[PDB]
Amino acid sequence: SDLQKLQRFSTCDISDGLLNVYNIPTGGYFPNLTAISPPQNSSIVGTAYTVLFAPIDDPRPAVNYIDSVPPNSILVLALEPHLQSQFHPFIKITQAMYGGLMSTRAQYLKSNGTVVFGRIRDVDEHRTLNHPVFAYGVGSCAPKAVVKAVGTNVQLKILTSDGVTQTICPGDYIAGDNNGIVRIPVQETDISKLVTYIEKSIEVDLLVSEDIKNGIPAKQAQNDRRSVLKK
Amino acid sequence: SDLQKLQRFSTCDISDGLLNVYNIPTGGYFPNLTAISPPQNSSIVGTAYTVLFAPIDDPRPAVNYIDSVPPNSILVLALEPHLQSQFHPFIKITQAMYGGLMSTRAQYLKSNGTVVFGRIRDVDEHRTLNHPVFAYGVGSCAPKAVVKAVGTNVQLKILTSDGVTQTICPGDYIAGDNNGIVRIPVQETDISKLVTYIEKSIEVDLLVSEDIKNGIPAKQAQNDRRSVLKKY
Amino acid sequence: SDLQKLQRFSTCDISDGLLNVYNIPTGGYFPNLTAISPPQNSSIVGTAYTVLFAPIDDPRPAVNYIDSVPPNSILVLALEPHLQSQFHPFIKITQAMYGGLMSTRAQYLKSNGTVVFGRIRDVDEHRTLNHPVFAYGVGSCAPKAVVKAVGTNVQLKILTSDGVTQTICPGDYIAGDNNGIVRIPVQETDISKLVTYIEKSIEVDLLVSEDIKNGIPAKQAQNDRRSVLKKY
Repeated sequence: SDLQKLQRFSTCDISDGLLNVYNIPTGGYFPNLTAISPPQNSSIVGTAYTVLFAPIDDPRPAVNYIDSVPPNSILVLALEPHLQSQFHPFIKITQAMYGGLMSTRAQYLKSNGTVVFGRIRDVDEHRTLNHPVFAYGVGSCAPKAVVKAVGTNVQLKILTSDGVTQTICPGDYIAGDNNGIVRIPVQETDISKLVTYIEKSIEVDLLVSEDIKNGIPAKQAQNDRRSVLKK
Repeated sequence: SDLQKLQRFSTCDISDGLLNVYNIPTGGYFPNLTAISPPQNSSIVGTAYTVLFAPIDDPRPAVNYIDSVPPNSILVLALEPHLQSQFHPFIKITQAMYGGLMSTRAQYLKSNGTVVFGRIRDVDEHRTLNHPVFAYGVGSCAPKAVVKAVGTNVQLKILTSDGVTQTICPGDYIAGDNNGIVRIPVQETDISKLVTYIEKSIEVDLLVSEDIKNGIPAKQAQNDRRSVLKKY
Repeated sequence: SDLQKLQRFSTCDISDGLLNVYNIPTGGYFPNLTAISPPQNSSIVGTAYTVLFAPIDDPRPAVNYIDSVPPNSILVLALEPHLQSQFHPFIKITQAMYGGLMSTRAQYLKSNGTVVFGRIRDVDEHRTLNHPVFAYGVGSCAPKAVVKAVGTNVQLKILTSDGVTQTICPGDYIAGDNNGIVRIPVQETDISKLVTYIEKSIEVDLLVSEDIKNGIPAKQAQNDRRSVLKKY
């Protein structure tokens, strides 16, 4: 399946596909997330189940997002953009928006992992569960007094640290590894074409590496990769 | 003692008490500190022994804070607010304010750990000593060209990344773990009431965890188990 | 050799020399770099082989920097200052500027490690190679759309988080460890004088550590043991 193929790729491989096939200059990268609870295996990949948090004074009612987390999803939480910043810590609240009971439930429902564009708490609990969680940072405090979830399966706008606000839609493919988080925009991407290119790119990259290990200069090795991938 | 009871709580549990018993919206959290030298147990707790630093040209004389660190303290160092920032690295100097010899002495004096709202140096020495140290970051250089300690057991004002300045008073309880640092204001707190609440809240959440692992939805479990907390 | 002598020192020991011998208030520290691919040994040292990156629209041609990395170098990459920031993430691009293939070639050439004033990609590849790399952060994306290398062995200017811009020249000595990165500016300092001082200072600080473990107050011990350093 789509997911299965993507699970074999690093986030770097996926960005090479997005950059070179779709001319996306950032390669679909969402920067400055840390794997607080790392995946056991190489990467996590899944379809985005998005959740939007707003100030508690917002007129929209609080929603229960966690109890409907889909199997094989990546659960993706974000704040209203006014509470985001272009500089670390990247959000303007000190409270966490997601803790260990949330990971417990998401794991029960067979989610592949969580990306929080904000803070998590109960660091050791996520790790003990072995539930993968990426976040900007950590907190000790529940969100009660400041924010609440107001939307699920909505578009998420993320103010990134290059000044550009990038978006994540429901059903987008999310991949995370030690290089961070990438998103494949499913509306706009022919997954077969992308996967085919990425597979070839991995083959060619491996040969650049082996060229170098065998004493061939990088310039020559990179030139030959370019020549191959051109076609 | 209450310190012994607090030692068994995570910082999240303590924040649950401060938020719910005292309506402290941030739950006493001081954000963005890293456990550069981590606790040997889960958490550290102690009474705040505060130390304020200022520019070297300030007329307040330099003080020797390290040699009077009390037993069972948490040693807490901060700069004046004008040297702090709401954005990482959270302070405007690159020099460290605290090194390996400092931990050696603080530990000798039986301090429970250090929190530096600034940079520390000699990372490997703190770690070899197993002396817990939380800080904003690290440096390589001593502070003497730029800042000095000018006060002990004074109020510390910490400009935090939500824009709000929070305070730490001498004798406040400070707790630290992998979630960061929380402070309990002791002048404004009935510690017994707070400890009792936190106990009950911990109990509730263990029960919720069990429920969720048994296939009960989180909302249902939380609403069922947490009802009892209102009367504490 | 100089590098062999420096290899025995922590970055803190080196900053002690730069601060005390040369009155360099920051001790040559370049702040906020993380050891994303940590050294196997305690520290890395080498002579700086510098690489400057600029926007792709810059009139200078892209260059091949990696195939000429010298043995025993530290490869140092930086952006033009206008692409830098005083706050994290310290650069204004999300793309990586250095990946796994570059460490592969640098390692082949016997470079001692890399410092990137920017983001690196292929985290696991550097680690698998056991090639030391310090950087501001990570990325997943190649730099093709945004920046290119435009010079080698040119001056680098680093806007640091205290607001001061500090420079790195080819042939400067670079040291890195868990405290971060320090640079010895060889055209402003005498290496033999610095090495001699540092060696003495390390001995002094050992004695202070042992004094503190004997119950001697730290500042007293410092003043006593460090008196010998005054003549230098």
